[PDB]
Amino acid sequence: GKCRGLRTARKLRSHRRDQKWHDKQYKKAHLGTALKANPFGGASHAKGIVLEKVGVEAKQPNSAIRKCVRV
Amino acid sequence: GRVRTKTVKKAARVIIEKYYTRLGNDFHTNKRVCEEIAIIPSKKLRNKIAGYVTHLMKRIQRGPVRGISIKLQEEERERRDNYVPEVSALDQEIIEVDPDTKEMLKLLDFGSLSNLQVTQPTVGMNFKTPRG
Amino acid sequence: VRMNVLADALKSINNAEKRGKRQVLIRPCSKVIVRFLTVMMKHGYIGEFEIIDDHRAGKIVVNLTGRLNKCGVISPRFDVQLKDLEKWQNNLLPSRQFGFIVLTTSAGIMDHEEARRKHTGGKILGFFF
Amino acid sequence: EWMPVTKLGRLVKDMKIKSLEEIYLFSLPIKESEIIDFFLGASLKDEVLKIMPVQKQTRAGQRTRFKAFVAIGDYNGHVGLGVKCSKEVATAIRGAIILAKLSIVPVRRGYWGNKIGKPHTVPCKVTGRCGSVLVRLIPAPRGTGIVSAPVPKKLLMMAGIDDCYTSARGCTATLGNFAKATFDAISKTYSYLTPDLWKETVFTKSPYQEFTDHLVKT
Amino acid sequence: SGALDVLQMKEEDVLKFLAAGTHLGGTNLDFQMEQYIYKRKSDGIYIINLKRTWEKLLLAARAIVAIENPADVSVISSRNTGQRAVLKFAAATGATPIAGRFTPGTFTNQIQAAFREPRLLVVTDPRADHQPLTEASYVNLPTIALCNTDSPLRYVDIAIPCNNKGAHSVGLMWWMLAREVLRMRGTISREHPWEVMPDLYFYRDPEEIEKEEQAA
Amino acid sequence: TKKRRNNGRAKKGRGHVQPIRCTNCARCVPKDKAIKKFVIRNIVEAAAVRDISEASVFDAYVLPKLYVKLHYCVSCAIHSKVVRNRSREARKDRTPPPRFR
Amino acid sequence: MQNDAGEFVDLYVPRKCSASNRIIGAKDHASIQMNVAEVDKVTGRFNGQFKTYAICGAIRRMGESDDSILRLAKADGIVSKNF
Amino acid sequence: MRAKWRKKRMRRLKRKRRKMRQRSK
RNA sequence: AGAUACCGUCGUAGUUCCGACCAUAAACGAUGCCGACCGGCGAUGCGGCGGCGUUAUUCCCAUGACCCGCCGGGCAGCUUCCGGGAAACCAAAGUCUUUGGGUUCCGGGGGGAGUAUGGUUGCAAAGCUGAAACUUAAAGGAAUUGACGGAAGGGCACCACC
RNA sequence: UAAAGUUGCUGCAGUUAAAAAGCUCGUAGUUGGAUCU
Ligand SMILES: [Mg+2]
Ligand SMILES: [Mg+2]
Ligand SMILES: [Mg+2]
Ligand SMILES: [Mg+2]
Ligand SMILES: [Mg+2]
Ligand SMILES: [Mg+2]
Ligand SMILES: [Mg+2]
Ligand SMILES: [Mg+2]
Ligand SMILES: [Mg+2]
Ligand SMILES: [Mg+2]
Ligand SMILES: [Mg+2]
Ligand SMILES: [Mg+2]
Ligand SMILES: [Mg+2]
Ligand SMILES: [Mg+2]
Ligand SMILES: [Mg+2]
Ligand SMILES: [Mg+2]
Ligand SMILES: [Mg+2]
Ligand SMILES: [Mg+2]
Ligand SMILES: [Mg+2]
Ligand SMILES: [Mg+2]
Ligand SMILES: [Mg+2]
Ligand SMILES: [Mg+2]
Ligand SMILES: [Mg+2]
Ligand SMILES: [Mg+2]
Ligand SMILES: [Mg+2]
Ligand SMILES: [Mg+2]
Ligand SMILES: [Mg+2]
Ligand SMILES: [Zn+2]
Repeated sequence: GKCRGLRTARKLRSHRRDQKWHDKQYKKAHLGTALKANPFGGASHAKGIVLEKVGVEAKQPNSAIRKCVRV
Repeated sequence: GRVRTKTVKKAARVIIEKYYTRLGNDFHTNKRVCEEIAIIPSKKLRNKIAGYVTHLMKRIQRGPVRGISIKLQEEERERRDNYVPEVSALDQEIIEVDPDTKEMLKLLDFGSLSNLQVTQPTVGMNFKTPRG
Repeated sequence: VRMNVLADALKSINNAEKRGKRQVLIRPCSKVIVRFLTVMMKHGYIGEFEIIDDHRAGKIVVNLTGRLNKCGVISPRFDVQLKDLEKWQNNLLPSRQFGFIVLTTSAGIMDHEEARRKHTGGKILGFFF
Repeated sequence: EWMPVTKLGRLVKDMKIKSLEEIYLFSLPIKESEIIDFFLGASLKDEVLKIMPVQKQTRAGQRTRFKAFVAIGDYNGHVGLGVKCSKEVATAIRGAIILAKLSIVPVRRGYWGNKIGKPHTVPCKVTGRCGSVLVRLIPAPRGTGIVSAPVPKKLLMMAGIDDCYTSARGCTATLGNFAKATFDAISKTYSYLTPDLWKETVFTKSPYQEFTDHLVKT
Repeated sequence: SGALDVLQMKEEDVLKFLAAGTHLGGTNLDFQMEQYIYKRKSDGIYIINLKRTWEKLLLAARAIVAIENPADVSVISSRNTGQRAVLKFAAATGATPIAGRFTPGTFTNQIQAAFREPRLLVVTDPRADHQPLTEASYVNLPTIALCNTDSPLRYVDIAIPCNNKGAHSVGLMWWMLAREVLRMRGTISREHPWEVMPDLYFYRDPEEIEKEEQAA
Repeated sequence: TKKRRNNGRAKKGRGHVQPIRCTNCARCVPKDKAIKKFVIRNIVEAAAVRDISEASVFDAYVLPKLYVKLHYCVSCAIHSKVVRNRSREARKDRTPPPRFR
Repeated sequence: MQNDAGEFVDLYVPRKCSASNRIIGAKDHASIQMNVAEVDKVTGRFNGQFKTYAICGAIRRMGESDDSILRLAKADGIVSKNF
Repeated sequence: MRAKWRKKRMRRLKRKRRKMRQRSK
């Protein structure tokens, strides 16, 4: 079980600090790889130049052609 | 097969319960009584019911049956069940007891009984089935 | 090894109370245990108890009345100020009409209400209700 | 017309029992639905909580039945819950109503602080379990209201509780278990030994023993 | 018996117990049937304390008498050895007898033909009449049992430590219980022996019936 | 989902048990797990008994018996029908079948 | 139980088990309310007075109702002291 | 694919890489 | 059909011993250790204690072999509405919303992946530590009713056979 | 940020759903039986 001593504050805090890294969202927010890989770089919006128009096929079981743009 | 369906058996049992006095061991008299007392809209069904009533009456005459019980039969069984011997089987001039039983009686200040006779206990203590 | 004697005694008392027993044997004895039992008895939860005195640490036989729902211990013994008592009362007690938190203060071993009356803090030992 | 088939029903019909608390005192099981109608009467209101289709796989195909959850109460200290599964919805609802009013328990109400006026909250913290669902009821100050999910709130209101705090753990998406856990938690209020119930109990004549001569006649 | 001299056990009752063998138990002992035992002799047979048996019988009689309507007491026997004793007890006292098979749902299924609501239950063997015992827990029914050295005591309130194996012992126990109930009611007197002998409650054993039929 | 409490073998309070060889297929199987069968039979069959008793030079000469210890793995025991599958409640019963008449 | 004004505010007062002091609930169908008759010390007939005991179903399931009833009767003097 | 054979395939691929991806290179 | 397999004949490392490496297994009770409390029953192994009676040491104690009990550790078994749990089941997997005896390791939806890279150990095979980009709305546990089985046992039929 | 008792000190889990090191020793750390008015 967990240690319940009166002088175990360092152990508890260190263990929690180390086990927070096994949370997907905490590690994603605090590691920096996701921010580097994000094309917007953390911005809510961005401006671009339309390279072309494309059509993406909808995944099954739906059938359609979604109109998109490469920018 | 000649197994009787539950309709015939139920009707026969009810008829024997209600009219035990009027019935007997004759199939034809039984089938004449059945049409008198019961309403059977078929001749073959009446014959089957009468033929089962005769068999059941013979079985009753042989002895008690697991199913129906007649009021007269119940009253006669009461008389057979009030059988009483002239003397009590519990009355014995000598009753054999073990020394431990005598000690238990003595602890209840009943060690002065004259009917008691102390018997020698068994020398060997072997009362278990041999494991194997 | 055994490191808390009050915890073992309270666990034994609670287990015997759940089973409907009339008497409980708790060993080893301790004056902290005697104070806790006296505090419980003053409120009518257990009843009279007898200390059997062998030449090593003693034993206690406690009579039960069936009025005890839960008696427990808090480990470690946390320092409780007089302004933080209400939080422990909310966390540990079932209602505000009954139940007691047991504290060891500089005046002695008592309940939380008696410590409020005497205006003193201390260390929490356990609770019962 | 009502023709009782049990001794308790005959006693209730012949006006030998004053209140349902007499039956609750002796923990006598209730087997006839007409007793509750006789005592609680018009104060009872019911509400359908869920209609759930269940299916049994057969050789030709699935066979479907419908299960109704019905909660009932008089908003003045009594509450009951019933579950009934049938082929048709209406039959299941009628059966659920009957089964809910059959299993009606009283509710004990207490105070949070100063004991002034009528009781408004639960006497203490009470816990109920059903499946993986755990429900905890905590006393609340007057005027707080019921702080809970929609499903337990209906049962708490029908019981007559005005103020209460609620905690819940487990898969509460199972509506049946969620309702049964809080029903058990509510039922546990009269089973808790508080210090004000420490007085020795004075026994009284049981209705079976008290009215035996009248029962012999009928 | 609250130490009253009138309720004390007499010598003739002790002789009847010794003749019937009610003091002889089994080789196995139940851990909750140990306060009524006296001592285990050789061959593994346990001996029952007859004074405690008398005390339990008197307590059961007091419990039975307290019921106003005699028909509210049900006496049940499943084994053949106890059926005649139960029938005679019901005839002499006014209780309701159930001899033979007990139909499940008798106390719970209210739409059956044999549905009943007894106020007290008396059984001959907890291990053989377990079905009526289990249904007692559903309808708040106190139970009285004739237990042995090895017998479970779940749902049993008043246990009478007798020998429930032999026919003579069972018949004697039922006869004495009926006698005590009648004497407490104020029907027969304690000054003279009861008119009926305890052999009317014994099992017939149709082998004995055949032997007696050909006696003359 | 455990199927048996004893894991289908008789190993208690020890780590390893030496393996033996199946009589039928020569598979390696732990000794405690294997199905054992002790066969005591007659060398000569029923008809051979009467045929031989007349041709013997001795009087009331008792024919010798054959004693064999057979070990089977689970697959061979099931296939040879010396062991069969049972109901979930009947698996617990470990009394040998009533071969004694 | 009662408010500050002293008025009692409860639907009913449940009875407690005589053996274990536990509360017997409204849905406890294994509980027993048994009566034991009192006899006259001179004649031994039914006095008309009785003593009432109540046992909860938890004790009965434990098979401890026999001993509890025996002790209750001994305490009340119904059973002889030299039992 | 059985996990044992998948592990064996991964090990063989790693050995092939190690032979091709020489430390000298 | 095809066998580079299952089957059969041979047969190399190996299988055996000594000295150096390797440290991995469904290395499993898939269940960390220490301590307290909480129901019954019958066996079993070791030690000790008590007690009628059979046997051997030709006599005697005494000591071995049996028999009936008690105590303490140990491997287990049966039963129970002690209580738990999603259940299967568990006298521990209990004494948990009535949540705190001490302490170590360790998990955070499914894949990518125990992979890449760095470090370290090894002669090698490999061992230890150990990601991310990206992708996905489920994957999975226990139990229930059906349908199937080149699974077991019964039953019936001249649209089956004899 | 709460919802998240899905980072659990209050307050989570580790037989089968993710999980207890193959086993033992052992320093630091944590914890430690009664008794003195
Ligand atoms: Mg992902
Ligand atoms: Mg579509
Ligand atoms: Mg959900
Ligand atoms: Mg499987
Ligand atoms: Mg070992
Ligand atoms: Mg191994
Ligand atoms: Mg095997
Ligand atoms: Mg490993
Ligand atoms: Mg293993
Ligand atoms: Mg492992
Ligand atoms: Mg042992
Ligand atoms: Mg050993
Ligand atoms: Mg020994
Ligand atoms: Mg916890
Ligand atoms: Mg993951
Ligand atoms: Mg979709
Ligand atoms: Mg054909
Ligand atoms: Mg042909
Ligand atoms: Mg958040
Ligand atoms: Mg929160
Ligand atoms: Mg998350
Ligand atoms: Mg909390
Ligand atoms: Mg979790
Ligand atoms: Mg796993
Ligand atoms: Mg391990
Ligand atoms: Mg150290
Ligand atoms: Mg200290
Ligand atoms: Zn094989």
